[PDB]
Amino acid sequence: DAPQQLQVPTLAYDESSIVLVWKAPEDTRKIVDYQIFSAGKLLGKASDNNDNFSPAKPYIDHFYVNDKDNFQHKIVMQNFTVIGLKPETSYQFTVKAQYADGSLSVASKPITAKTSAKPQIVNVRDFGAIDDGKTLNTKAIQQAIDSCKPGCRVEIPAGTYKSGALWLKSDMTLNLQAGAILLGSENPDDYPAGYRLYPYSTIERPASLINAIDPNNSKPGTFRNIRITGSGVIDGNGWLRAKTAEITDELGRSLPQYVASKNSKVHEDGILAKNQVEKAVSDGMDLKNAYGQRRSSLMTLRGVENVYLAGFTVRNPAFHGIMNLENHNVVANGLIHQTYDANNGDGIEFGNSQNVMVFNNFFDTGDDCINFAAGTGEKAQEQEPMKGAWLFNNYFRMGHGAIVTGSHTGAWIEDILAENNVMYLTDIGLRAKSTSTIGGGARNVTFRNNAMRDLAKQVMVMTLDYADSNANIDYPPAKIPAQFYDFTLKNVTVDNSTGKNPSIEIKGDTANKAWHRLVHVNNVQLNNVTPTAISDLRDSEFNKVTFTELRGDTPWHFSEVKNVKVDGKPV
Ligand SMILES: O=C(O)[C@H]1O[C@H](O[C@@H]2[C@H](O)[C@@H](O)[C@@H](O)O[C@@H]2C(=O)O)[C@H](O)[C@@H](O)[C@H]1O
Ligand code: NI
Ligand code: NI
Ligand code: NI
Ligand code: NI
Repeated sequence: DAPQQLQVPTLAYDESSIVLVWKAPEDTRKIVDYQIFSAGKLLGKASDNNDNFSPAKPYIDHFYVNDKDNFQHKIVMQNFTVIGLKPETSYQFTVKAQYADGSLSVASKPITAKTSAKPQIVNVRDFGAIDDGKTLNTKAIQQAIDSCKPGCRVEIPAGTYKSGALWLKSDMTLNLQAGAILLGSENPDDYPAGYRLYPYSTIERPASLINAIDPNNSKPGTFRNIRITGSGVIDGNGWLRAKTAEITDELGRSLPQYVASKNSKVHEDGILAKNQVEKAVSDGMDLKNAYGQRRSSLMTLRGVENVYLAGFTVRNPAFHGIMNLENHNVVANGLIHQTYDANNGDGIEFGNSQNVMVFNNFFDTGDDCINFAAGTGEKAQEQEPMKGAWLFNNYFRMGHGAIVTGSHTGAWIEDILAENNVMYLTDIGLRAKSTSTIGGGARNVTFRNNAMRDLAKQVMVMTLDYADSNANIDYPPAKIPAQFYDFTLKNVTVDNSTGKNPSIEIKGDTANKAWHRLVHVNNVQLNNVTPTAISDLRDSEFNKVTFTELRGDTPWHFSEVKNVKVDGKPV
């Protein structure tokens, strides 16, 4: 049976290279690889291609080095990067599944894809940007982006260029080259007023280091075709290093460690974050709000139609990492997030966005690795639901949760597929959080074909915390309350969870009609984890969930359930 949906991810192409992706099926037990052909001639194998181009892949391979007795689910590759092409040329492509026994499947349906024309190179050094400093390069870099024809590529060569908020525009690529560091200014003045998160958000936030923000409007299409690429670094300049400032990782590579702070300690821990909180407070804000709203995130792209992020490293954000607000057709390919343990420094936020994709990423983050947000309370539907996410071939290291949906569940989070990922040391695999006042919820979320080791807290959580009035709400409360339903956990193995809360933990408020429903759990193996705690669940089943070395006497703990089923045999 042929591979489905070979495709080029949005803007995932160049004058000399094209990126291909495709669907792997639910059951990959017999598929050990995929092979890629242009005009019926072999280009190579997905596995070996990923060894060359994916930053996640050496980590994914090493993950299995420990794995005797073959306990861990073996993921398959779903991407292949075709390089060494010529400008403006059409190429045809097919993909075949390769099986354990050496045989291939029938070829996929073909795709034709054309490279782009060689772009107008614009170098920021030609506008007076210089690696020192203290040359603040905001003006040079902005000058370079301003002087940009549609289809340009702005280059930031090797060197450390301090800069304040920059403002991107449609039909461009910003390329950070090997050895380039875009360093955030620590001056709160270089980040002028930026955006409000939601239409009903009352506190204005400053600009991020990199922006695509229309001063008036969030509507998808406000910008179009924005690309940020290259193996260079974006450094937010937010925080001091931790007591132990660098660790050696499991591949023996060096990881930066950023201090873990709070609102009352930012005066000690921050750099950009110190200065922005101090400025906000002298201007009249209390600390709580100054810390929560007034630190610059690393990147905020809003209203963009077609985004492509690739190759770059993220370090040291003053607030959040990468933010996508009201975007369509976003792709994140092979980013390296090194922001542990920057307070609220999540890897990528997806907010009221549609059709998004993250693959080949390395995540080591101060907060959630991938977060999905859809607004909060009654006013939420003024905006699109967060609809359509595909998260594959990533390596999650530390962070508050690999896949997080999201607490902000207002306009609905939906159609989310997380497959063929590896998690090592992450807090949680799948984290679904809301309250009854936020409303909305998450639905049609699939978490499958993932392998996980040494989770710090839990395998899956779905909490729903009913409030209500009990009036403490910053937005209008929700009339129709929040709910999680239609969640699938399938073909997932966890070895070790070193926390103490339940391995699988579902909690609503059934007293107050707040329950989760339609949870389908199939073929999961959990070694050395605590027992489950599942309350307020309906119409759900748990089949072939095997607990070995359980840290407790019995795996299954059920209160307040209706119509579930273990194996399937019932309560
Ligand atoms: O307010 C924001 O900018 C964010 O709110 C929600 O995240 C909260 C934290 O800022 C986040 O880093 C982590 O601690 O979780 C929090 C929560 O969910 O309550 C959204 O989930 C974020 O995407 C963002 O909008
Ligand atoms: Ni090792
Ligand atoms: Ni640093
Ligand atoms: Ni953290
Ligand atoms: Ni948190």
